[PDB]
Amino acid sequence: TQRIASHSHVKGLGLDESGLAKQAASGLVGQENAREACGVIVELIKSKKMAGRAVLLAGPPGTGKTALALAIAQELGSKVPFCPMVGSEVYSTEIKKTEVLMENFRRAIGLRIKETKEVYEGEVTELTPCETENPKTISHVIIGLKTAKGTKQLKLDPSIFESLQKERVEAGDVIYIEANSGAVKRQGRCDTYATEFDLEAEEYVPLPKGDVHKKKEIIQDVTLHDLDVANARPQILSMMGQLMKPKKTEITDKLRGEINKVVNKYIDQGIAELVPGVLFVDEVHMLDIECFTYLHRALESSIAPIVIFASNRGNCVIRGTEDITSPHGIPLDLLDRVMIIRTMLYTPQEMKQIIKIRAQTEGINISEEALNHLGEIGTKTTLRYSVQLLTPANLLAKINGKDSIEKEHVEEISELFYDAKSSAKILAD
Amino acid sequence: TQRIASHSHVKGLGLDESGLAKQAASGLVGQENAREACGVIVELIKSKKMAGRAVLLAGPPGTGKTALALAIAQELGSKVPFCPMVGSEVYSTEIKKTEVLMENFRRAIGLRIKETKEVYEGEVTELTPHVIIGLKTAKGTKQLKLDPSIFESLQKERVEAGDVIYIEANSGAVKRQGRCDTYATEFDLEAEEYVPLPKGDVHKKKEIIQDVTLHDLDVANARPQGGQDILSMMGQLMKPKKTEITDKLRGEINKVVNKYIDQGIAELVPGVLFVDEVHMLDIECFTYLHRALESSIAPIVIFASNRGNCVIRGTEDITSPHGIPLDLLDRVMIIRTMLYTPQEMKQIIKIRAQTEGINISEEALNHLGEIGTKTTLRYSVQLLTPANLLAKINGKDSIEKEHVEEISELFYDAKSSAKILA
Amino acid sequence: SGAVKRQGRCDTYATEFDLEAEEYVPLPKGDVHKKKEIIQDVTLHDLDVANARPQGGQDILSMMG
Amino acid sequence: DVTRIERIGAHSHIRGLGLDDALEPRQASQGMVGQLAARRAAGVVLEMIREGKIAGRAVLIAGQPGTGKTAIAMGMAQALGPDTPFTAIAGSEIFSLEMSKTEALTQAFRRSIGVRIKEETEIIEGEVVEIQIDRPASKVGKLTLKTTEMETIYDLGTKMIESLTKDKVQAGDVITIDKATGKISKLGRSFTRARDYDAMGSQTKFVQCPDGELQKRKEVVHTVSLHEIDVINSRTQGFLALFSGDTGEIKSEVREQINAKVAEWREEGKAEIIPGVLFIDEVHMLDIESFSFLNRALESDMAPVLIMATNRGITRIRGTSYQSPHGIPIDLLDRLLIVSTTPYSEKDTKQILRIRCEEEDVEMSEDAYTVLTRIGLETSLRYAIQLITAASLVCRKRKGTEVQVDDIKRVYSLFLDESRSTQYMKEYQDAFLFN
Amino acid sequence: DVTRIERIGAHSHIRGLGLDDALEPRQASQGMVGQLAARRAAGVVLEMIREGKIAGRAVLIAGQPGTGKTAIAMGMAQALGPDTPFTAIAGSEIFSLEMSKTEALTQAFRRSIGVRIKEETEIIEGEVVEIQIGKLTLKTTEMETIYDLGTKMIESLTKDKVQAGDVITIDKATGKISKLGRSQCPDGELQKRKEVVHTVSLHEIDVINSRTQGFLALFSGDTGEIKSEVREQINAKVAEWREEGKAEIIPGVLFIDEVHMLDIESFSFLNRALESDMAPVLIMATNRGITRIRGTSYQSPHGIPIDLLDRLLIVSTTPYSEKDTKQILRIRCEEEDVEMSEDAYTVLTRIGLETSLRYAIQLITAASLVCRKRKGTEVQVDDIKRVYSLFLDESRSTQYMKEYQDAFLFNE
Amino acid sequence: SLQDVIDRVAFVIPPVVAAPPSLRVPRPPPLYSHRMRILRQGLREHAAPYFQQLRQTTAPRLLQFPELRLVQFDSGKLEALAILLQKLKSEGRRVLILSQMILMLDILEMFLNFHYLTYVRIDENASSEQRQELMRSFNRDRRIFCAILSTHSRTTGINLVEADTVVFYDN
Ligand SMILES: Nc1ncnc2c1ncn2[C@@H]1O[C@H](COP(=O)(O)OP(=O)(O)O)[C@@H](O)[C@H]1O
Ligand SMILES: Nc1ncnc2c1ncn2[C@@H]1O[C@H](COP(=O)(O)OP(=O)(O)O)[C@@H](O)[C@H]1O
Ligand SMILES: Nc1ncnc2c1ncn2[C@@H]1O[C@H](COP(=O)(O)OP(=O)(O)O)[C@@H](O)[C@H]1O
Ligand SMILES: Nc1ncnc2c1ncn2[C@@H]1O[C@H](COP(=O)(O)OP(=O)(O)O)[C@@H](O)[C@H]1O
Ligand SMILES: [Mg+2]
Ligand SMILES: [Mg+2]
Ligand SMILES: [Mg+2]
Ligand SMILES: [Mg+2]
Repeated sequence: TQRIASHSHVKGLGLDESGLAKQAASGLVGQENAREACGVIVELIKSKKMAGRAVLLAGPPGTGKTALALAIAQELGSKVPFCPMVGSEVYSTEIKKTEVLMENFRRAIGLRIKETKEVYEGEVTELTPCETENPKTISHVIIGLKTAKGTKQLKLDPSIFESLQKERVEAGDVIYIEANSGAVKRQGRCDTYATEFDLEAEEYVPLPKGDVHKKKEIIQDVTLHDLDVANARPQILSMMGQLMKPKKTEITDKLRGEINKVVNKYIDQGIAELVPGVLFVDEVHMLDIECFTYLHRALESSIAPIVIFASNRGNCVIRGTEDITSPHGIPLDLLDRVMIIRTMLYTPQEMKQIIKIRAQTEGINISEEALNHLGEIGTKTTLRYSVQLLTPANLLAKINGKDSIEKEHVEEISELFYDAKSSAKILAD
Repeated sequence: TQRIASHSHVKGLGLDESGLAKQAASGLVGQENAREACGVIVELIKSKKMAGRAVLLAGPPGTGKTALALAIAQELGSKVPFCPMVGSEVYSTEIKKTEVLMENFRRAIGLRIKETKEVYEGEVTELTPHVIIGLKTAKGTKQLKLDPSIFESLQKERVEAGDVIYIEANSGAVKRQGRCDTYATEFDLEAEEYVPLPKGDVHKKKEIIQDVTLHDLDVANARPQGGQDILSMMGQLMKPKKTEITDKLRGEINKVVNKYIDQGIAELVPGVLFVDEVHMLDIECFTYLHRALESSIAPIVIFASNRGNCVIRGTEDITSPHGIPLDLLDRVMIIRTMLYTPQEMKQIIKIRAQTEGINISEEALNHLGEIGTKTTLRYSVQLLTPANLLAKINGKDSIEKEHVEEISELFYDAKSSAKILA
Repeated sequence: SGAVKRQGRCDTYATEFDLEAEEYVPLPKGDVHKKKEIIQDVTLHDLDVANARPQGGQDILSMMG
Repeated sequence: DVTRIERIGAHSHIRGLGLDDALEPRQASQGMVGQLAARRAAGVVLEMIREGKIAGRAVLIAGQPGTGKTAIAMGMAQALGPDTPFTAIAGSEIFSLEMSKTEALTQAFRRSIGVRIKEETEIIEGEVVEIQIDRPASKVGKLTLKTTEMETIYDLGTKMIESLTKDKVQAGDVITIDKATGKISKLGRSFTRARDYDAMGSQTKFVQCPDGELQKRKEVVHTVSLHEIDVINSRTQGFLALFSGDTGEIKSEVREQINAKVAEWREEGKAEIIPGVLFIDEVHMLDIESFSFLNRALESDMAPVLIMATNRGITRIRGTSYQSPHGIPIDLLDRLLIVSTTPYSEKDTKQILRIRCEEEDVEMSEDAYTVLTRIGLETSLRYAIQLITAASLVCRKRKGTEVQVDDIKRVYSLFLDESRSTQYMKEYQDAFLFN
Repeated sequence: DVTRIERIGAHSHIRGLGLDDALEPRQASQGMVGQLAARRAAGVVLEMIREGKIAGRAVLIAGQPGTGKTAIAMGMAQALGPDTPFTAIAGSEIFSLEMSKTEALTQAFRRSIGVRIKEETEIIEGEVVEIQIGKLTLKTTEMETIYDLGTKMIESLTKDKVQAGDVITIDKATGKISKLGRSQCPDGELQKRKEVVHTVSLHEIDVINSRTQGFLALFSGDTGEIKSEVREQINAKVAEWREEGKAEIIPGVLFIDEVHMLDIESFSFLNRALESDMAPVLIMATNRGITRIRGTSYQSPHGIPIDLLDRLLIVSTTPYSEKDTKQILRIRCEEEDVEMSEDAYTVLTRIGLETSLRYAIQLITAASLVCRKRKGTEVQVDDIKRVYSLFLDESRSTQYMKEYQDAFLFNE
Repeated sequence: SLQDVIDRVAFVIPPVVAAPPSLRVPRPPPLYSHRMRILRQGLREHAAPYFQQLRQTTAPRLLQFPELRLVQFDSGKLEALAILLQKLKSEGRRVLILSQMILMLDILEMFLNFHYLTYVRIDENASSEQRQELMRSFNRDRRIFCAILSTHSRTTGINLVEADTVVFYDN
């Protein structure tokens, strides 16, 4: 949040109502065709109709592929689960690559649980049983509950007497009783009876506020992977499991099918609502042939999320193969299952716009001539390099007692720090 | 009826009294020389004199190597251990290749141990806390003093007075199997299951014969499950995993088994280890097999290979006649399996049809044989059940030539698919 | 450190019974209070492995360890 | 309406193989279009599976990419139903850090063989009309159940009293008691609790009163795969490993013991074998060791029907330097039948696009169908399928009702196929890494 | 006594090196035949082992396959006393998934050095006459005695129910009572002093002291990379026992058959491992000529780098002549109780010279079986021809594989 | 949720069971013995609240008894008797089963317990007073569904039988 990252200026796809990309909006400059296609992808995600649809962002380095993916994530909001991954992460030491992929697939399917609990809470004021003749016999147990709002008497079922003595509920004890089970739970002496001279901590609690009888709604957000992990290893066997290292496990399809069934039952019951989201796999060219093949089957599943791949490798040998070159380091079989969005190189003007937006986000005052000089540097070198010069030049200016970057500061910072190409030139010599 | 496997028709070797192979007997057809050689090998196994003798079945694919091995297994019988394995199974993720080979070598040595089982059974009367418990049966009642471990086992079973329990004092295992049928009428409805009182004596000794491999003893002593003590119980919680059993443990088991054989309370039955795809092993496994086969304990080992002059796995450019290095080919006897003539193929196809419950006409059989002259024998056989399904669908109870033709048009062979690809 | 070690029974009581499963150790020769300056050589790696995992703990997790 | 876990996938339109009684495929039935020879072969293989008499029959579905191999497999799965197990794995799934490749292939084979157990149980089923439990402060009790046909009063043992107390059985509950073990299950309530009781905030629907005799001899069917039996018997806490997958290499002796007792259970009346299907998609990812294991594994009587798919031609077998058809050794190719799929025509492609539009609920014009069929023939079938969804979204954005040609041209221009993306990559190759 | 666990293997006929007191090898003695120079060298190495003064001596047995290198090693194991350890492993056995290669070689080295410890204990064995709880009365066939019981001894006798008439043995120092039946009563003295001598390898000490109940790892494996500090402390304690006289060191032999399977890392470890004062005598065997060292691209005279070859003496094994081959066949026939005619012996000797010695040894059993089938008593030429027809050698099998090369898989 | 289907499937017993090897020494060191003793004491003290759980989750399955289902399925007569008894019980009838063999009566006992039918057994080894007591109990207690009698038992001492159905298992 507070610290400024490379993408902290990306606030979303700068699209209008008609689906066209503005020239510069929401921190994004250019990439009109790619932002429009990302807009159609965002609509696809929000439609929730389709499963396993894949899109490949493809283009040169520094063309906004990751910025466009995080812009899609911003457009989708915080409700939609957006799981970033990099292809290097599949090479785990605890579990197989296909398990890492399936786990990240299930992380991108969200589930929202809605629980509505009815509770009668308050300070107990009386526990008088109601004696009667049987058609000593009791037919009801009257409990008086006091809250800051008022007092209520409950004609509870006589069977609650067992739980009252089990919980050791006494007059002046704060309790709560759930409507469904009718079991009492004790939560400490009311703080109105606590003195400053006695020492106890857990056994005192403030008088409940609000009405004695309450209807509470608890909403929890989980992923299908969260349920998978919870049901795979529930928390002396617990002692040994907690002493030993709790490694990741290759969760079986049986558990996933059972959990799918349970979630479908919840959705039928209305307790839960699905929020299918997006798995973003950057540097997908780091995946090996076995991972891409697994992804063939994974993207054909009716449960899969929408996946966003990114590659810049061009015609490169596929990892885990020998001499098998493919247009992006991805086998042609997977490329037939993905839509490709091309990203294009920026013009000097777009580079200047991005530099200005970055300076704004970093809180840096940049002069017009300094901005022009840094843009012209960025038309050489790279965009990333020119952006990276912003804050060291601001610091150099602050040292010299200047509140704004002057061209001389850009010149000096360029003379201190070199780009990849200048270093390659020095190495060649 | 049981499901029909690829080698279901094979019932034996079909050798006459003079050890010569009949042309068509016991499911096997042709391969007379190789059947006779497997005959001599079966006799060697039955002789129980030689340890570690190895034989290699080498020949083209589909020429009966696995069928011959299973015919040997059938001729030996169920008494003689037979451990079928694949070379690719040695690449365990838990234990080293040599441990897998050694464990398979030890699996193929059997041991029939006669063990005296003493069992106390009855209905419990008293459970006085060492414990003096009482058991009652159809004969009478006895009072018995038992170790506190047996009492803890009873508590684990939650035995209460009036329950029928079975106590194997040899293994210290107690099985509560019900409450006595006398109490079965006391309540109109109870959660327990009632069982009759035992009819025999309270304390009974029965002599039983147990068939175990040496590997069973090895694994039992390596990861003990009988400690019934605090440290052993805490160990049993640990995730089970194959362990690299040491030579010390195997030597101790050897000494114990020798003592058993000397006492006469055990008999040792050397069996066979069969490694189907020996060319899947690597040079490390072959180097270990050199020492392993020279041991005085090793079983008779049978190898199969269909490779030509191919590269030995785990080497760079070393080629050998079957993928097995020349140093191991010197230690084995080689049996050659020859290609089947069309008449032998027709006989094998008829046998497979008769094993699968399929009726086939002479013209259909001849067409299937012709199909087998091209393609392969396995393919021609594999067309039987699809063609019989199409026959049943077409309302015929026998495969005709038209059904064979239709199935051959629906399903392509390896050569036809290669031609299509090329 | 206040550590106490019972190093057997005194040999003066070796004749208190004809058959006991006890280890008799002779009475110490010097004074009751013994002083000795000592040196021990350890490596830093020994300290590293001593502090790598708890040892000597009476808690059940330490016993399992 | 509501968003279920299962959404519209790449094969959601496949409902089966679309065959008649004579296994002659229809042109367009059960979501299948074309592939007449391949679908007829799949029908014959499905009959071979359903007969279950032959073990270890392997069929390989070989064809060009996008010709319907996985579609045919999913059709076979749909026409097989849930009763018969159908385990589908990617070939890359067997490469595990928890177990060897051969152990993984064994578990995949044993997962594809169901064991249908049967047992008879004594079940009491009735409405609680009165329950009395008296305890000191041994327990004594009396329970009366009704079932419209009779009303019987039971004298309760201590264990049954404990179970009834634990379940909190009250009058007006329709309960089930398993006389074999005393497990108590509540089916539902028959009428409300007393209105005079506070809390108890529920008005749940009341199930109808049971009928017939209180105690019935009920036969129950439980189906478990061989892998579940193996994992349960592998260790004391084996059942937990059925979900976590923390199964090491299960000892072969345990597997032999299970195979023997299962054979006894099928010689007796206790269980019935339901042999199913293992589908190894993209089988060319298997290495030589896995194919060599598959050779021997299919010769087992407990082996299921193995279905395989691959688009590779004569290619190098993984882990070796040898080239073989389909990326499979000739020794395994000899043990299988190959089924070939053919590329589609204009009519078949148009029918597939129509079915996909119907399943995605996209109304599209006939001119749009023609241009999309031309695009699919030119580029690929999957590309046209994905343009269906993209064009639907673009049409809904403009508040249109039917996807027209303008939407297809728009989404074609927005989203590239492999060929146009490759051409643009070559046009800017210096910008990409390592040429 | 039928079908013992030990059966007739490849090296069962070898009972020793067959050498005189001058280490002159007899032409045929203790199962050995020929290899006179190599057997003399094996005897010199055996004397080195028996003396045990020098540490880290390495000997390599080199020769063609079948020239009796493993046979020489087995003979040296048999001639060497069973008290002295003789660890025999194959070179592929060090590639463990539970320990590093250097750790496996370390454990193998430490398994080949034994610590011999003698201690006395007092054992009471007799027949119980009367037990009072305490007092205990024991008697033999020659003497009777009454003992005054201690509290711990009373507890021991209470835990293990002992009554009059039982025959039990009691360890006086520990009170370990085991009942061996009820009453033959022991004859001699009731209380006896017994010395007991255990030989414990350094590896057994290391593993026993590695962890609580560490001795279980001596059986199941499960021994991780044992800490170097524990090994150093044990080496120092063992040296202290040797100085104090509480223990004696018994240096043994580690035999690595087909050592060429080791990699350059293992050989480099062996280079320094043989330089410790507790290093045993290392014996290796290899048929490789100049061939590539595993894990490197470098070729070496035996697949072993010249660093290690400089630390060892090489024993060469020659081919056998006709006479030696015939004598080996005779000894194998005697081992397997197979009677052959003289012409059959000549034919088998010709086959062994032409094709292989192991092939002839296998044909011995094959011909014996074929003779038993035909109700014969002595193996004839007809049986050798029959088994030669049924079973192929590598050369003939290769020639047939070339004849039908088109049918085999990956043939080149 | 698997418990019922777990217990129907847990059947493998190991072929061999053995206690761990015990390290035997003369003159065990006092320090080692004390360390092992305190280790075991601490483990037992900490396990005491969870001891039965450890016992149940570690104890191996050593015995394998034949299922009571097999008694009925091994004899066609027992199957037809099961069908007959079910039909007669639905009609509220009482059944007398006669057999000549004591072991057959024991098998009938196992069969009836498998069907949860209440029964009384009267063999020839029951004294005349016991025979009269058992028959009087059967007549008095209308809940007893079956009475199994040996044909070799002196039935001539039983005058009144309140049962309407007799089944001869064997001749
Ligand atoms: N069109 C754009 N508008 C605004 N900022 C951009 C644009 N393209 C890239 N950036 C920013 O410049 C940097 C480029 O990095 P990134 O988008 O990750 O490129 P790549 O495509 O190589 O992953 C990031 O900080 C990104 O936020
Ligand atoms: N001589 C034979 N007689 C009858 N059936 C045979 C014969 N040889 C092989 N078969 C059968 O033909 C099929 C080929 O298997 P097989 O030849 O044993 O494989 P391989 O020998 O290559 O391992 C199997 O079903 C086998 O049972
Ligand atoms: N005959 C057919 N009928 C209906 N849909 C098909 C057919 N063939 C292919 N498809 C669909 O077209 C796409 C092609 O992918 P797929 O069937 O997996 O091809 P392959 O497995 O051969 O690569 C899938 O969405 C598939 O469902
Ligand atoms: N000098 C010998 N005397 C007796 N038997 C021998 C002799 N040399 C070799 N043998 C026997 O011949 C066979 C092959 O010899 P072996 O030592 O295994 O050769 P390698 O050196 O290849 O291991 C074995 O059975 C062995 O016992
Ligand atoms: Mg990026
Ligand atoms: Mg084979
Ligand atoms: Mg596919
Ligand atoms: Mg050798």
